[PDB]
Amino acid sequence: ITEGEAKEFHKIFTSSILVFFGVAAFAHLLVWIWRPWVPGPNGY
Amino acid sequence: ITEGEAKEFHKIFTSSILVFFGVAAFAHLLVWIWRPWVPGPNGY
Amino acid sequence: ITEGEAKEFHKIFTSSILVFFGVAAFAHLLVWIWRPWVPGPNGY
Amino acid sequence: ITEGEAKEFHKIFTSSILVFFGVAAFAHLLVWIWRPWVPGPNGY
Amino acid sequence: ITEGEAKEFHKIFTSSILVFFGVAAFAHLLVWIWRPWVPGPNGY
Amino acid sequence: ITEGEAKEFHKIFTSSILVFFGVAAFAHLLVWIWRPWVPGPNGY
Amino acid sequence: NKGDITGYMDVAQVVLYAFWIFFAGLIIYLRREDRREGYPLEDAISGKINSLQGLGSVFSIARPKIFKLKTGATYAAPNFKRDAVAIKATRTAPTAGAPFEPTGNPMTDAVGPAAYALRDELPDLTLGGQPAIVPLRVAPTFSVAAEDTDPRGLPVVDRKGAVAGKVTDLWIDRASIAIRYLEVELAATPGRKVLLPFAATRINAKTKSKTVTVQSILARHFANVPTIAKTDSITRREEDKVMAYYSSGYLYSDR
Amino acid sequence: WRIWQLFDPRQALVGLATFLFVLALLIHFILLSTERFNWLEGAST
Amino acid sequence: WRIWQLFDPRQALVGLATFLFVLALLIHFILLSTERFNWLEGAST
Amino acid sequence: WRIWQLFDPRQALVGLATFLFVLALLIHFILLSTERFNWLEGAST
Amino acid sequence: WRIWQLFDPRQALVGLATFLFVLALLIHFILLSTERFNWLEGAST
Amino acid sequence: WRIWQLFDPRQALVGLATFLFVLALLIHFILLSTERFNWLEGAST
Amino acid sequence: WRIWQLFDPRQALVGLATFLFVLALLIHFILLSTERFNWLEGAST
Amino acid sequence: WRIWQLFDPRQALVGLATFLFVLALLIHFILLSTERFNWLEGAST
Amino acid sequence: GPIYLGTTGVLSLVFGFFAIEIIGFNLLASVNWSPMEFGRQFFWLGLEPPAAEYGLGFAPLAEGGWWQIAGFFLTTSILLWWVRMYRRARALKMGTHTAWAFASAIFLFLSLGFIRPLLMGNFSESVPFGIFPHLEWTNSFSLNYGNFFYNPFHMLSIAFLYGSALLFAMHGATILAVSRLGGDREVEQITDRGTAAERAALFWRWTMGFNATMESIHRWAWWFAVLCTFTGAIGILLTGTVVDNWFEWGVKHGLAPAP
Amino acid sequence: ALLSFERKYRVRGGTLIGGDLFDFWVGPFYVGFFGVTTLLFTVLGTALIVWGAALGPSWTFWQISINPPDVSYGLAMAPMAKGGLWQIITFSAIGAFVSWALREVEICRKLGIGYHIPFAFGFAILAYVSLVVIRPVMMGAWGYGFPYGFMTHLDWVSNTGYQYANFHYNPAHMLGITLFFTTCLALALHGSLILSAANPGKGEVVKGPEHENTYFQDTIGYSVGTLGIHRVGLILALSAVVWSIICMILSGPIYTGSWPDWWLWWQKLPFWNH
Ligand code: 07D
Ligand code: 07D
Ligand code: 07D
Ligand code: 07D
Ligand SMILES: CC[C@H]1c2cc3[nH]c4c(c3C)C(=O)[C@H](C(=O)OC)c4c3nc(cc4[nH]c(cc(n2)[C@@H]1C)c(C(C)=O)c4C)[C@@H](C)[C@@H]3CCC(=O)OC/C=C(\C)CCC[C@H](C)CCC[C@H](C)CCCC(C)C
Ligand SMILES: CC[C@H]1c2cc3[nH]c4c(c3C)C(=O)[C@H](C(=O)OC)c4c3nc(cc4[nH]c(cc(n2)[C@@H]1C)c(C(C)=O)c4C)[C@@H](C)[C@@H]3CCC(=O)OC/C=C(\C)CCC[C@H](C)CCC[C@H](C)CCCC(C)C
Ligand SMILES: COC1=C(OC)C(=O)C(C/C=C(\C)CC/C=C(\C)CC/C=C(\C)CC/C=C(\C)CC/C=C(\C)CC/C=C(\C)CC/C=C(\C)CC/C=C(\C)CC/C=C(\C)CCC=C(C)C)=C(C)C1=O
Ligand SMILES: COC1=C(OC)C(=O)C(C/C=C(\C)CC/C=C(\C)CC/C=C(\C)CC/C=C(\C)CC/C=C(\C)CC/C=C(\C)CC/C=C(\C)CC/C=C(\C)CC/C=C(\C)CCC=C(C)C)=C(C)C1=O
Ligand SMILES: COC(C)(C)C/C=C/C(C)=C/C=C/C(C)=C/C=C/C(C)=C/C=C/C=C(C)/C=C/C=C(C)/C=C/C=C(C)/C=C/CC(C)(C)OC
Ligand SMILES: COC(C)(C)C/C=C/C(C)=C/C=C/C(C)=C/C=C/C(C)=C/C=C\C=C(C)\C=C\C=C(C)\C=C\C=C(C)\C=C\CC(C)(C)OC
Ligand SMILES: [Fe+3]
Repeated sequence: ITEGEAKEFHKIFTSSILVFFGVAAFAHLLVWIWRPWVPGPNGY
Repeated sequence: ITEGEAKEFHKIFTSSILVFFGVAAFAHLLVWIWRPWVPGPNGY
Repeated sequence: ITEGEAKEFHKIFTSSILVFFGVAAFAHLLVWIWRPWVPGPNGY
Repeated sequence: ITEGEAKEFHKIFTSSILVFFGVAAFAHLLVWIWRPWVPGPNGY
Repeated sequence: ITEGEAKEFHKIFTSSILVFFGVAAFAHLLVWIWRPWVPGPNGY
Repeated sequence: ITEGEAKEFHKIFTSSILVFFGVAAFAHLLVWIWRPWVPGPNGY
Repeated sequence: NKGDITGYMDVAQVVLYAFWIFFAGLIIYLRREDRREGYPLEDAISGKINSLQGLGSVFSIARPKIFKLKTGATYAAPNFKRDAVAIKATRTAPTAGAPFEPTGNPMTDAVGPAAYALRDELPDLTLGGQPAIVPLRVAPTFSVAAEDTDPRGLPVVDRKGAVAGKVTDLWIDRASIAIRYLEVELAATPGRKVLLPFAATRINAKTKSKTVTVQSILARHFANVPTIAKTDSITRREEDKVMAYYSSGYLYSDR
Repeated sequence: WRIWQLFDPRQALVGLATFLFVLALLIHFILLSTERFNWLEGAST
Repeated sequence: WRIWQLFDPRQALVGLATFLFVLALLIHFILLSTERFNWLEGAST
Repeated sequence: WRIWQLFDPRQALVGLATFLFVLALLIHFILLSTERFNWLEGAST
Repeated sequence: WRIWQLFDPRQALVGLATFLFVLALLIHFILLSTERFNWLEGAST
Repeated sequence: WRIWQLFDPRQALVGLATFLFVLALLIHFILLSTERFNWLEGAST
Repeated sequence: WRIWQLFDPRQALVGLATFLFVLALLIHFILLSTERFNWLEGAST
Repeated sequence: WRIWQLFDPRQALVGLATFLFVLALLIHFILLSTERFNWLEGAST
Repeated sequence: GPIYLGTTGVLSLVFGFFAIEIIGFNLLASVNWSPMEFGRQFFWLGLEPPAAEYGLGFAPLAEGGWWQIAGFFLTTSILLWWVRMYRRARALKMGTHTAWAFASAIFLFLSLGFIRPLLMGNFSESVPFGIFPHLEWTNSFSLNYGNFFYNPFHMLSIAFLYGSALLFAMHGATILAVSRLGGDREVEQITDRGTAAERAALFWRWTMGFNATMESIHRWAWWFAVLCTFTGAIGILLTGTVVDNWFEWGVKHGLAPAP
Repeated sequence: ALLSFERKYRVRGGTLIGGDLFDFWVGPFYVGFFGVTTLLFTVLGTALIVWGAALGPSWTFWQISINPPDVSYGLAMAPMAKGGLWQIITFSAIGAFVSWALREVEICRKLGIGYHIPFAFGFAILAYVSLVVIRPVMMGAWGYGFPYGFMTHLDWVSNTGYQYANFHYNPAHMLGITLFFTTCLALALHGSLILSAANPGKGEVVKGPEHENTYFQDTIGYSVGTLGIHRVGLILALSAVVWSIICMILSGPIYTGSWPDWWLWWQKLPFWNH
């Protein structure tokens, strides 16, 4: 694998990773509004 | 293996995956109309 | 095999898939008129 | 093994499959006359 | 297998299969006379 | 294994392990606010 | 009184004792078959046929069986062909159980791990009668799998890092498909080629050369590897000699 | 009609016969299992 | 006779006879395993 | 239209037919399992 | 578009089809197992 | 960017995708096992 | 600060990530095994 | 410092890491077994 | 690959395929044709043999008749496979040792399935077709007939099974040890004894006092493997027919103190 | 007495420890320092087993039994009349097995062959140790080791396997059974093929690797090879022993419940849980 190939893989790979993390964060936010998963002192 | 053919493959792959995702979204909308899958705090 | 044979193969494949899907749709229509498969709120 | 033999095969195969399907249809007609297999609303 | 050998084998095969089917049909007729195997509305 | 490329590893490896440890420390701090794991004389 | 034969004997016990008798006979037969090679036992010192045996010596050694080979020759087992009593070693003690000490170079004298059996001076033959083990030059049809690394052209190194030579050919087996020997061109005395067993050579993986490491012997021992008469076939005796010389490295390499 | 140049005639016919017989035997076994269509037992309807 | 140019007569006959014998044996066993059609242990109709 | 250059038409058709047959058999078995859609037994609605 | 030069579009497509079919079958079996979403055996909502 | 110099980008993509899918499947099955987060047969909070 | 001459970088990075992942999975399962730190079930302090 | 020529400076590090990690795991599991030092459950003195 | 079936292979395959189809169809019908329930209970599904009241005759299809048909077809398929492996060895101008070693396993299979039920008069205690059903048949057989641990032929079968494992662990290890001397060419070593065979025999002699040859070790292995199933079949046949309680037999014959 | 080819192999050297002192043969047996230790431990253990038999109630060989100390003793060494004899015999047997393996290593060194044979015997030693040392140690008492008796160890096997309702349902025990049956089947096949090639019938010529491969290809569809079969057999036997060790480690140290009840997870899977 050449240097330019590695750099291209890198930039579009982090470009695809940012979208993946954004989608995961949005889904987890929706799940949190649905039902939070961190119990309180007394519990749920 | 060749750039132009792979590019047109991406074109037809997008044209197919968009249709697939649209069909899946329509089916999921119909299923949500039938019976939603997110219970409330009191349940279903 | 060859390109013209591929033309013919695509033609016959489209015709056969059309007849297959038409028969499937007609069978599903008959089954739906016999007994539908989407339950109501209380059941069937 | 040749296309000229393929003509004759396809002819004989069409004749044989037609005979097979005709026999199957006649047997199915006899079985349906004896006892139908599609139940009414209140079972059989 | 020569053409003549195939034709003669086909002739012998047809004669033998016709004799076999005739014997089977006679046996089935005898068995049906003894005890039929298709139940009526009220069973046997 | 060249010394220069090995040093470049060492540098980026150190940066990445520092990021990993910072994230782990943040998570452990959040869990500590949530529910500490060190009991007192009377327990939890 | 279901299975009772007598007051105490019963059918299960009778069948068990019948099996015991049969198993004793079977052990006798299996030992008979075991004694088809190397027997009768010889005296440790004199070499005369003498051993401590009982009344079962009549049944101990079976009549020689004949193996018919596709080449027309026959091999008898037991063949009663003993090795020479005198060997190039001397016992450390006059006792029968004392070990032997090599007089000179054990690797060349072929004693201990360097010893080999006097097999037939004939190469192994395939179903078609052609020699089984030949170099890849004589067998153009065979080839090494593309997923594997061709040992040809790879340096041959020992356990101490000394380079012994380079692989110039591979010796294959046509009967059972496998690589049997590696033809190595020695660095010292250029033009001299020695055979190298494949089973005693491991590939060193990621060394950027995949050096074919030989843990058996050192680099200086490659010059004394036994030679072969023919350049395209190897006899069974020469095969054994080469494998025996290589197998003795673990014991006589540092001596 | 040129299907037999694609698929070997002998293997095609043999596999078709095996598959058809397997399907027929399975359907007959199912009919024997059911009560209404068990012609050998002959339950009333 | 066209069929016998593709299928070898020996193999075809050997396979057909085996299949027919196995089928006949299975059918006879099935009949023997029924109350109505068991001829060796005949009961009333 | 370019699928028959990319994929082998001889293997693709066999695989598709096997997949469709397996899916149809599975769905029919599930229907036989269900009480409402068991056409052979015919439970009342 | 670059994907298809490194990943063969003959193996990627087959893997995608098999994985998607397996996932769809798994989800459908889960839905059949569950009581609320079992459409073949309709229970109360 | 040198991570792709050390590791094959194709193999890295395949392994990362497989690991992510297996982890997602495991977490989904764990949630289904739990009573609170079982979104199919949902129970009251 | 030159460990990477001794150990192969690829094997080191494919052996240190697996170790960390397995340790994280083990610690998460251990936390699930305790009443206090089980965030899925949920209990009092 | 000559012990690093005596022993492989790679196998030595690997064996030492594997020994220290296993010792740490054993001690931590022993502490988890003990009631006084079980930080997860957290029993009172 | 290049599998030679022949007429005997075709027969055996047809018979075994019919038996497999019958067993699978019965298993699937037991769960009312549910693929989901079939996957759920696949281990627990089984095709039970007929009850004792039917004797050796044909039981009704829903009450063991399918089991009888499937068992007979499977037995015929296995016997035809034995004939096949006899005829292949004869065709290749080789010995029938493989066929005569398979004969011992066939003897045990028939003793479990057909011969012992023939002696006892009914198929009630035959082995059902199913993983957990046949494990439970094993457990219930041992429990009903005293303790199988106390069956001397079960003892011998276990001893020969352990001996088969021990002998293969010895033989494979020895051949790998002498693999650098051409030991894997076993028939070539038998025909012309080499240093590999010599060193293997000498190692075992210096270890445990006695040794075998490159052919006689395979004779040992063959006889151990055959005797395992042969002694086991003898024990199965003698269980219940002549000995109703193996623990009581052992108590009578000194294997255990009297309760 | 020597074989017809033993004198040239009976050479000096190859000892791991002891030097020339023990480099000698007594009859066919190679002695070695580890052989001297093997004789020491064998005589000690056999004499103590006979002593336990004398202390016992019967002289019947089947009913002779040396029992481990009671579970109440824990891991503490017990009095010789209350299981201490069993502990001494256990450790003497362990020493004898280790010395036998090291003697085999010395013989391998002397003959210049591989160590696969002592390596494989190490798995048998490991299984024995797991049964008498590792499992009782992780279980908390020496009383969980099997008694040294012809019948009482079988009674121990029965009781231990019925403590978990049904041992047939132990997942690793199923794999051990599968590999044990496969080892016997493969041994029968290998011996049969080698004997059929070496003895092709009266009046026939000895066959070779071609015929050996062709026979099993024609019959079952594939072959393994000349050395692949031995590697497969060794791996099968060792895997059977390893999975037996795993099932015994799982049964009681890790899992204490009913093995038949352990299988409910399969019926509780989400895609079938109805
Ligand atoms: C009401 C319930 C009822 C009822 C009382 C009753 C009776 C019986 N039925 Mg049935 N059946 C019922 C219903 C019903 N039934 C079928 C049919 C049939 C068929 C067709 C089989 C088939 O397709 O084979 C499909 C097979 C084909 C065409 C090929 C032949 C198969 C072979 C060679 C096997 C392959 C193996 C090899 C080794 C290859 C050889 C090698 C070489 C040549 C080189 C048929 C011969 C047959 C047999 C009987 C029997 C023995 C009984 C018994 C025991 O009572 N049944 C009819 C048909 O012809 O369908 C195409 C049809 O339509 C229909 C209906 C509705
Ligand atoms: C019931 C609701 C629920 C639930 C309790 C839960 C827990 C958490 N999920 Mg989520 N998640 C839930 C549902 C669910 N989830 C996802 C997945 C994924 C991915 C995405 C991949 C990725 O690269 O993420 C990107 C990864 C990142 C963002 C790594 C950053 C990690 C950090 C800064 C440290 C984490 C620790 C804390 C903040 C401690 C604070 C706790 C307290 C105060 C009490 C992934 C690793 C991940 C992380 C986590 C995290 C940090 C949490 C915490 C601590 O809340 N979750 C799975 C997936 O896509 O796998 C490929 C998937 O399918 C699936 C499902 C069903
Ligand atoms: C409560 C349970 C229990 C118990 C406590 C206990 C104890 C132990 N025992 Mg025992 N046993 C118990 C019961 C019990 N015991 C067995 C037998 C044995 C064997 C099997 C040998 C073999 O190779 O079988 C295996 C060989 C067979 C069964 C025959 C080979 C089969 C062939 C050729 C057929 C070919 C197949 C096809 C073409 C595929 C057809 C397809 C379909 C059906 C779908 C053996 C050596 C053995 C081992 C152990 C040990 C080591 C122990 C330990 C450590 O506890 N036991 C008996 C027998 O006679 O074995 C020959 C027998 O039948 C029987 C019973 C009921
Ligand atoms: C409820 C009763 C029950 C039950 C229903 C059931 C069923 C079956 N099970 Mg099981 N089993 C039950 C009980 C139970 N099960 C066993 C074990 C197993 C194994 C291990 C075999 C092995 O690898 O031995 C490995 C052997 C060892 C221990 C090797 C040690 C030997 C050494 C170092 C050498 C010693 C040398 C000398 C002393 C010197 C000699 C001197 C001279 C001759 C001069 C295994 C594969 C196996 C066989 C079967 C089968 C085939 C069946 C059938 C037919 O159903 N079972 C476990 C074990 O020992 O695991 C290591 C164990 O303890 C235990 C229990 C409690
Ligand atoms: C010495 C005792 C050991 C032993 C030995 C042994 N077993 C043996 C042999 C030997 C020596 C063989 O030679 C023989 C063999 O071939 O081994 C590879 C065998 C064998 N023992 C086997 C297994 C086996 N061995 C076992 C154990 C043992 N056998 C003992 C440990 C065990 C157990 C329970 O432990 C099992 C399960 C088989 C693998 C094999 C015998 C194969 C056999 O008999 O097959 C019969 C044929 C069939 C079932 C046909 C199946 C057909 C399929 C449905 C395919 C489709 C065909 C086609 C489509 C049909 C036509 C359709 C049309 C009619 C529509
Ligand atoms: C690991 C794979 C298989 C295996 C392999 C294996 N065994 C081996 C070897 C190998 C490769 C040898 O090289 C070695 C050998 O030389 O065999 C001839 C051996 C051997 N394994 C043996 C037996 C054996 N192997 C067994 C099993 C197995 N070993 C596995 C199945 C079994 C069982 C139960 O299945 C037994 C009984 C011997 C033939 C031999 C061990 C020789 C030895 O240890 O010699 C030194 C010891 C003595 C001469 C006697 C010691 C006596 C003690 C002082 C008392 C021990 C008492 C004991 C604890 C209880 C006795 C009562 C029992 C009834 C419970
Ligand atoms: C390539 O094909 C291969 C072959 O090859 C061609 C083969 O062959 C084989 C091998 C396989 C076979 C031969 C088939 C048979 C094998 C089996 C069926 C496996 C089962 C094996 C057995 C049942 C046999 C078990 C017998 C054993 C374990 C031997 C027992 C030995 C001893 C107890 C003593 C060991 C010897 C020692 C330590 C020294 C010698 C001891 C004496 C002679 C007696 C005592 C001596 C004295 C008193 C004097 C010296 C005393 C001293 C030094 C002081 C000691 C002080 C005390 C008093 C204690 C294989 C595998 C192979 O694949
Ligand atoms: C000198 O050296 C010698 C050779 O060399 C020259 C040799 O060669 C051999 C011969 C030895 C071998 C070829 C292998 C030996 C190794 C073993 C025994 C362990 C491995 C076990 C197996 C793979 C079993 C092999 C047994 C077979 C193939 C018997 C063939 C029987 C039939 C064709 C009859 C019909 C088949 C039936 C009914 C089942 C047969 C059993 C299997 C095919 C395996 C079981 C499979 C299932 C039931 C479900 C799994 C389905 C599969 C595998 C397909 C889907 C894919 C999956 C992965 C699930 C020897 C002995 C030898 O001495
Ligand atoms: C060579 O390159 C060329 C020139 C050809 C250019 C071409 C480039 C192309 C086409 C590139 C393609 C790029 C793509 C499609 C990239 C996609 C990247 C993605 C989606 C990356 C995602 C990465 C995710 C990561 C790293 C996530 C890791 C998460 C971990 C390790 C989480 C662990 C969580 C644990 C252990 C939690 C456990 C909790 C429980 C309770 C489950 O434990 C028991
Ligand atoms: C395509 O279709 C598929 C392949 C999907 C169908 C699926 C098939 C499946 C899943 C098949 C296998 C299922 C299972 C789980 C099989 C497991 C079988 C096991 C483990 C069996 C174990 C032991 C059984 C034994 C030992 C039984 C032996 C029985 C014998 C020998 C019976 C003989 C009976 C005779 C000779 C009967 C005589 C009486 C006659 C018929 C002569 O007169 C009354
Ligand atoms: Fe020999």
